[PDB]
Amino acid sequence: DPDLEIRAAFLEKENTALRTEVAELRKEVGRCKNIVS
Amino acid sequence: DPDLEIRAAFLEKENTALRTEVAELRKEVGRCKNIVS
Repeated sequence: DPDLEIRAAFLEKENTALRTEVAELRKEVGRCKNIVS
Repeated sequence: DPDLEIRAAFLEKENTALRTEVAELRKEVGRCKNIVS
């Protein structure tokens, strides 16, 4: 019964945070991929 | 009106998929961080 209205909202905030973390990590790997070639 | 039951579920699948992408990305960075030191 954990209020979907909330649950979903929570998931949204998590997801956006995640998509972000992935952004920064890709950037990081880009720099690494560059260092290598 | 986009059925929260659904929307939440969808977000969960997305979220897990993301957590995963982040996993692999971390691993990739570790390999890089190692190559550097």
